[PDB]
Amino acid sequence: GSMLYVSNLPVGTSSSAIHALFSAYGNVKDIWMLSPDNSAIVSYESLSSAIVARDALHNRPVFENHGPVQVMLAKPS
Amino acid sequence: SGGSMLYVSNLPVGTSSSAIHALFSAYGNVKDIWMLSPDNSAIVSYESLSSAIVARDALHNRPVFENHGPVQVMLAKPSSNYE
Repeated sequence: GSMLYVSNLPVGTSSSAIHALFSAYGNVKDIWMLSPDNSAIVSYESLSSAIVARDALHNRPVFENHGPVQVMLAKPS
Repeated sequence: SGGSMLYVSNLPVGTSSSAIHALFSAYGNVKDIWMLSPDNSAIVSYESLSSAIVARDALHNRPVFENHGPVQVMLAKPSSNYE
């Protein structure tokens, strides 16, 4: 699989909202939210999905009233 | 599925994943490590919540590396699973 760290979300963003956003690019297996819900760890089934989602969403303001979201690839070891 | 995630930030520049395992293995069985290079951050997983809490308490806001300011460790909430 692959994994992403997503930050600069609006405070209070729901895991459901993250799932909907990231499900367009792959099969989301798990989401961990970080308090106060302005960042999240997103796990995908396929290696390719994190790369495609990052290309789609990184540095874009996908939420109203808020700046661009940051999407970082989590490099496994 | 399941398990606890720590988001670790303000690592010294050039900190490797092997160094991170060494540091976090003091508090339990590290399950996985991901590096957020080129940023000085990482993600550390433990299967046990109590290991993650103890690690977070021991390391958050602690200058654990020489000649470097305090490392940050944030425990994520329990995950949602979609499988």
